[PDB]
Amino acid sequence: MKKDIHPKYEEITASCSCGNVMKIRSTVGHDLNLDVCSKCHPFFTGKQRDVATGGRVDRFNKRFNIPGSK
Amino acid sequence: MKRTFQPSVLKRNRSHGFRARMATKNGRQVLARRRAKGRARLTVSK
Amino acid sequence: MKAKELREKSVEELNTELLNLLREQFNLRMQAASGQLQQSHLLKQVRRDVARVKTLLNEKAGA
Amino acid sequence: AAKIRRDDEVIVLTGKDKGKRGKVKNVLSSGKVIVEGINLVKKHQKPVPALNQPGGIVEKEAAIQVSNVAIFNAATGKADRVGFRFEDGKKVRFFKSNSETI
Amino acid sequence: MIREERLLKVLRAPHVSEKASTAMEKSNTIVLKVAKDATKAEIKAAVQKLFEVEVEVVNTLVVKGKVKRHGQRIGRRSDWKKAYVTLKEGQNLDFVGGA
RNA sequence: AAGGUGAUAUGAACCGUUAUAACCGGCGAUUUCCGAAUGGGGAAACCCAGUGUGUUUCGACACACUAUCAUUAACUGAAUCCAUAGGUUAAUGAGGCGAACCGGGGGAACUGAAACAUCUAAGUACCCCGAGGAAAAGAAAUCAACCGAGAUUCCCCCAGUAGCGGCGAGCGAACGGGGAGCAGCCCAGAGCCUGAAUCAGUGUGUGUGUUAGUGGAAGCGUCUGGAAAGGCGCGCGAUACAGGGUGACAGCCCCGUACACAAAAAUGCACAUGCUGUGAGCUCGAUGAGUAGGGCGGGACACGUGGUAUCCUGUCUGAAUAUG
RNA sequence: CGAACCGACUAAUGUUGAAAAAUUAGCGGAUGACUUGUGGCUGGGGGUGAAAGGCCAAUCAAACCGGGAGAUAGCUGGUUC
RNA sequence: GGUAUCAGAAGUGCGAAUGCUGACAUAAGUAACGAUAAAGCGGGUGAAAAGCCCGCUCGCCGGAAGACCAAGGGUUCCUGUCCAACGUUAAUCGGGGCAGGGUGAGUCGACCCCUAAGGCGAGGCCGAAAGGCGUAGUCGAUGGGAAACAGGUUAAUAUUCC
RNA sequence: UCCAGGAAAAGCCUCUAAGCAUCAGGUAACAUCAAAUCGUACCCCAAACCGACACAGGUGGUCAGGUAGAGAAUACCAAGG
Repeated sequence: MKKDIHPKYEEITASCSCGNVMKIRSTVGHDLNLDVCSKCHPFFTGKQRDVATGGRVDRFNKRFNIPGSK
Repeated sequence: MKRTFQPSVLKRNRSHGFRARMATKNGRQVLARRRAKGRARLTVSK
Repeated sequence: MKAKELREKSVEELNTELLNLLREQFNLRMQAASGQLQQSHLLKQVRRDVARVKTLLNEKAGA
Repeated sequence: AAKIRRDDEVIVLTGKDKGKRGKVKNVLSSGKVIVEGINLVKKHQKPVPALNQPGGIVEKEAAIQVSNVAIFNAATGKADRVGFRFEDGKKVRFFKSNSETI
Repeated sequence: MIREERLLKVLRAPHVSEKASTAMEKSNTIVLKVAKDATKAEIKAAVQKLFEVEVEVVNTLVVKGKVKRHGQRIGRRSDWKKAYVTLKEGQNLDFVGGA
């Protein structure tokens, strides 16, 4: 639902089988929290994968300079 | 014998009709489709 | 007399212009005698100017 | 629209009486032209249930369209479809196409 | 006074009903077609400045119209507000115009 | 502008004829209670309070403010020095309605396949969110084929072709051509110069529309009939014989009619302007990494994984960086 | 045991009824898993059910209302001088 | 008001679809007039009285077929009037029509304090959107909180008026 | 007396906190002012409500006379209808 840093997902899709299922699929990603900011100290964001790995090449700061600004 | 009715104003609001309509997406929707669509003098509450 | 007259009377005195003239509605209008023949209905025929006055007072607000 | 005011002495046109005198009238803006030369002897009941149960079988009006002999000065009709000028401030009625304002 | 309110027109119109003249013992009272919302106190005072009579107490109530009348079949109520209000004894109608 | 007090019914009592009586149009004043309803509550149009006010015969009446969120401002401020969390106040702003078109999130089944699972119906119905006057898209990591075209959009062709498809039913392009329309620009940054074009909100003006309006032509006679606009005789207007109405069908009786004028004010769009913000222009630079690819699962491309390019991706990995 | 109250075993009548389930005479329970007023809570493939597919507003092997909708109907009917 | 003609375009022609709407038949002046607690008479009024008003009898109910209130109804209350329609008949009569009049509170009730079931719910926790849950808190009686009686009176009000 | 072990909150009484600190408040007596606003008519086991009807059905609570009787059964009666 979140993965805040990055968008998210929760888009639907149909999970076909052998030929076809007109069913539906959805909810993905995950969560976690408690991220230590070099500054004061951690607010627990509920990012997920692709969100967690993002806080790496990036920052922790710029990775937050948005969930604030905008 | 007991013919399925039995009136009781108080029991005509949140339980049914009246102004409670203003508490739900559909509830409030009813008013629009009702009044607007085909102007109803309406009366609901008495 | 009445009607659009002293429209600048900043030294206004619109008060009790109603009640004092209530003679009709108040008294007269009871039964019979609110002017039955010589001069009957006045209110909407002239004393309805109560707006003009209170309107003016309402206008002379930016004083 | 009609302009024909009171005391306006017109003449009967269109039909029925016709060629009759009649003046004043009681026409009104979107109202009715009594004139004088339009009225057949009619009747009234005793509407007022009271001592004075009257009647009124004499006199009355005969509406008829404003389309009557225009005012007329010399002969008859003489449309007043013209407009005077620089007279009055409200109006400026003119008159028949014969002369000028009258 | 604390005329600040609506003492202007809290009262109006008599009633000349059957109750009229029949309702006069130790103290003539009244009726007045009092406004739908004039309360009792305001009424008590209304007759104070005007009518120049001494009111003992007020009562009042409501009475509702009701009737069908229409281009076809509708018609409705009307609504009012009666008000007896008592006065005294030592003071009659005096110089006034009954009706 | 001579009338006039809306309608079913007059009538009563009246207002008007010159120029503030009507009536029409513009800007205002007022505008109870409920209703986003917003001071709290509430079976809608009712109930109850706090804090300020004026007149006060100075208890009161009513009035006025007080919902919740968001941005900023200042002041206060925990566990913990700090600092935050939280709190108060204040100014802005939102909130609800809304017919359709439009973008987007979610998304059937009957039906068809002469059964039915792939497939169809159809991304339709519907439900949810959002915004405009249109929205959306849009200045090539486009296409072409060794010639070249040159952003998006909409129209006719290409074609029911190519192709997709229990190769069933059915789905169904594009290159390319003829047109409507037609413009491209910013940040990724410093210096010089330096308030310069370009937009946006606003006060103003002019054009030209919207909201009342003004002038607007020319017919008599006799016949029949209750009634003449009709018959018959003659006569006139026509940049007007659209039409309506009038006691039977009227150019010339009335409203209009072609045409020709018209706006205190209020606004639509245009141009022009001032104000505020924006920032032109030259030089020399910089050139969009969890990204492109890719493994798994899906969805979208006319294309049902097919040998299936390309687009978006849930999930896991992950590069070169313009002799790229 | 038996009134109120609650329920419905039997027969007659009614069956275009007085009544879309009742009337008449009998009948079972009647301090209890009792009976009843008021208000509240469970919603449709869902509820509730001392269980009969019973009940969910005279509707129930899937309520009512509006929509997809002119569903589909190799069937029946009808088809005008 | 209509329209030869030749031409043009059709919501173009009904007897049926247990067709749709409306009108009128038929049965038939037949069944029925709603509890088997039956009514008789004398006056009055009136166009007319089995049914209405007055009177005397008679019969029926009386843990009620009486009286009061809640729920619900929303002028049906009282007076005067009128009898078309409505009353399963007549109707001078009515809960019918048209008028008027008629419900008076410091002590009864609702508001209002209080909370039940349950509802709503700042912030908050969740959830594609809609929205679900719920802390403070706020609503919600069917329950707890304060105080009046007896006579009298109206055509109709009444622990309200005296 | 028994087992199935039988709402809540406010008013009310009382105890103190912060605060007050010759004050305000508290208790009692009496004097006086205030007690607003809505409802109130009538039907109510029925011809005014739920049953299309002036429908032999349905509808919660209260009151409870005489003789006889165990009696709110039942029969005949009061008031009354």
